Amino acid sequence: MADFDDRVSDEEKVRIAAKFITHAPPGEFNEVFNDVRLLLNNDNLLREGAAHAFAQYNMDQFTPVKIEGYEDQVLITEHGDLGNSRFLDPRNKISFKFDHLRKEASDPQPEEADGGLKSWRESCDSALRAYVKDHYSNGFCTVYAKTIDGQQTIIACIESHQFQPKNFWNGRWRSEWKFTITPPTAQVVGVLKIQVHYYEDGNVQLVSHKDVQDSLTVSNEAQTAKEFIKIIENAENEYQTAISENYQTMSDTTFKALRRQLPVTRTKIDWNKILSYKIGKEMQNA
Amino acid sequence: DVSRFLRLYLRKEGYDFHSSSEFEIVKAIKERACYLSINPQKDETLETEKAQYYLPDGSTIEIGPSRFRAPELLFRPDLIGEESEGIHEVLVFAIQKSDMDLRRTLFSNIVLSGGSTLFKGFGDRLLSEVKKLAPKDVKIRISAPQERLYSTWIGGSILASLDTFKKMWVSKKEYEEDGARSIHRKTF
Amino acid sequence: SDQQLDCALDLMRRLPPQQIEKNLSDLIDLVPSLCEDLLSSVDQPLKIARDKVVGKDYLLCDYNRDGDSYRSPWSNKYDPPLEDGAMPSARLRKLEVEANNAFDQYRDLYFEGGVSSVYLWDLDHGFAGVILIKKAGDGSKKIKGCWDSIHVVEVQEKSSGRTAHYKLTSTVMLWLQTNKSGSGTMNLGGSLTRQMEKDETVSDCSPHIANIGRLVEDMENKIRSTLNEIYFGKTKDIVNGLRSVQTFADKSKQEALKNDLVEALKRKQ
Repeated sequence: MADFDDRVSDEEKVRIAAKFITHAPPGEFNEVFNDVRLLLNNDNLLREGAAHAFAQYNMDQFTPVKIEGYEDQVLITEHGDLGNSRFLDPRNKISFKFDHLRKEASDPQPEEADGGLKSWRESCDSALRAYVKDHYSNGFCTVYAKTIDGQQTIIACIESHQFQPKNFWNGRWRSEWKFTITPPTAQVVGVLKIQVHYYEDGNVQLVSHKDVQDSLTVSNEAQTAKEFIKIIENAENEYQTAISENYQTMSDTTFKALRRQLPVTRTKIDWNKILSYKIGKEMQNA
Repeated sequence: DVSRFLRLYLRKEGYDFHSSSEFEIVKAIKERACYLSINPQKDETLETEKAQYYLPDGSTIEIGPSRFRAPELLFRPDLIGEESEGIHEVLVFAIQKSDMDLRRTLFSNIVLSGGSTLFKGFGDRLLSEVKKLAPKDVKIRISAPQERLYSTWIGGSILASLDTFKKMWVSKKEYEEDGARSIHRKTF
Repeated sequence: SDQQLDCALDLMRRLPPQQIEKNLSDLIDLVPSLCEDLLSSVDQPLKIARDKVVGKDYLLCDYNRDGDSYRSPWSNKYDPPLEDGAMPSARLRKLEVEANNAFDQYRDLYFEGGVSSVYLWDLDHGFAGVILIKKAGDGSKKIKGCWDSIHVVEVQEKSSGRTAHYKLTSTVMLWLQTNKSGSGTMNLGGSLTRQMEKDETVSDCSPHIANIGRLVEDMENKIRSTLNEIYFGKTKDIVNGLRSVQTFADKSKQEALKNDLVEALKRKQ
């Protein structure tokens, strides 16, 4: 009789389900949710208990959402969170409700949060769109303006993904850049992350990130936005270049270091010779 | 590398060709009398007929088993001692890296080129190895043009004859202005 | 719950390969009825044990485990001690220790260190077994990695002709970390499983260990090449697909010249 009287509590089920859902690979989120739903077998508990796991995943991934009546999409991020499941669209100067399970926007309302940073944001947003279009085939960006501890900061989020489940792979790029303007200088904080999953007849997963730190001299809105984009361009180019170098490096160093293609002698092992030689070499090398 | 491997094996047989001029004779021996065995371990184990070759001066040398053991290097790079994939592995891997939709067409349309494929029975051995490495129930059709050696040049002549080629190349003046950049921009 | 078992296995494929031990424990606590199926089916990192009798580190498999106790292949003893006497023959102990010696030299040449354990059990047709190889990256060295490989072999010995049928199954699990200042902290994990079937000639000149030995290294070579070329290559292609260093505007210029050429080629027919 296998002891079935130690069943996992409702609080422990939510903690486990929330962990599996929030770490779901890009492009496999719904598949992870459906598997977790069957494992817990309690729809009310998972739906109410994991609501924060849906919000956390959608914001961490910069989930782009289409707003009815507008040409482009807006990124769902923590920087746009207005409370009550609503996010700010700083380009369209509205707030909207976002359904984290359906990923649908509704009830757009006028909202202006930029204040005295409107000119700073508009210069950065325009320069960034030109950058994203030149370097990302299907890239999206959203630029927020905030006052943080009395400091003027422009926050640029860039998202790009390629999901081809029919080809057995999914990949996502994320870049977040916070530019805090404290005249005569500005602090640059960047975080770059890439995740790729390829699972045709196997499983290989890449997770890589780099923190970037820089600084700029503050001028006018137009020159300051142009210098910020060039810093992003150089830092992301070096990051992608270094990943390409790591692929060549791993083949020659780390990958061969774990298992050599051949022994130091550059010969295949002669299994008949080893059986007799092992005895001969132990006494001859002593 | 096969010509160097043949010279090493002939020296073990007891025929020395130390001079750089004599190495050209070793290449001539390979080109004239060298076949790739369909089963390597079978012909390796079995005692081979001592096939005589006549040198430029008049002296006769017995080539024997070296005929088929030399060209095996292409499929077994460990013979020389190089940590690389076999020629048959390179072909199949190159197709498998391509997208699922094109893999079946790339296996269907295989084109042989280069001088080192001219070995007697090369196609028979390669076709057997591709089928073993390739996925199950895949059509493997390997086409060999009679003028393998001239394929690259003939293509160049065709491209050069086109009017589009006038836009494609980098002029002397364009090179002087931009520099090395001009070749990198316009080169495909 | 067959549907939960499928969902549990499908989830583990998508979860990080380093968190398999903790993630598997959580799924077992949710569905403890399928604990045996989940533990058996899901590939787990190889546990190491120290044998105080011989003074050798041996890798733990499912075959050597008799109840709770695990048999050490060097000592041929169960820890904790048992009086079951499940050793199939005395000839097996001679072949098993000789096999370990053969693959002990193998790992020292290719891997240079680590642990290898060969477990043989006799069957009515012919003996079977598992060969576990584990190699850990140096802690002091900037480079961090973990090699795991499980080679299950079943030999069907023919009555006459001495041409045994060798069935090999190989499951490799690879961890990689590159802490280069240029990149940051790169982590590239992977796992591959393959099977091979051959009919080698058995003799004093060509023994079982020699026939198996060639098949084991041949599978590792194919997996090593395929992973480094096919899977690690495709991974690089997707990363370059996400972002480009060159502007699309400059790319479309070269595409327009290439497209014009293609039209001029189809034109001249």
